[PDB]
Amino acid sequence: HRSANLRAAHAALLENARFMEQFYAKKGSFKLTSTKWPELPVKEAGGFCIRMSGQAKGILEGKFTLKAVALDREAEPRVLRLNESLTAVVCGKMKGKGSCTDGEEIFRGNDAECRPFTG
Repeated sequence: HRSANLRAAHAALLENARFMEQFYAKKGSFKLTSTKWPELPVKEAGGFCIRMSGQAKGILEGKFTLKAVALDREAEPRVLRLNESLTAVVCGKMKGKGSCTDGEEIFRGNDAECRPFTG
C-alpha cells in the first residue's frame, strides 16, 4: 500500500489540463523560447502539490502538462502528471523535479517507477 493521493492531483493536473486547453485556446503555444517558464495554473490538489513542467530549457512545446507531488510524499514517493490530452502518468519514485513539504518547483525528467495513469 502506497497509492499516493494522485487522485486529488488527477483533478489538479486536470484542473490545469483545462487551463492548458484554454491557454492554447487563448494563445496557441506555451513556451516561446528555449529556457523559458510559462506560469502554471493549479499548484495544489487535495493531497498533492502542482508546479510547472521541468527546466525552462526542457519545457512543454506543442504539449501542455503539469506534475503533482504528494504532500505526504515522504511516505508517498508517487508522483502524477496530466496533459491537455487528459493523459496522465504516475511515478513511483520522485527524485528530481520538485517535491511538496520541502521545495516544489518543476517537473524535470528525474523520476522512476512510472506507468500511465487514467483519472
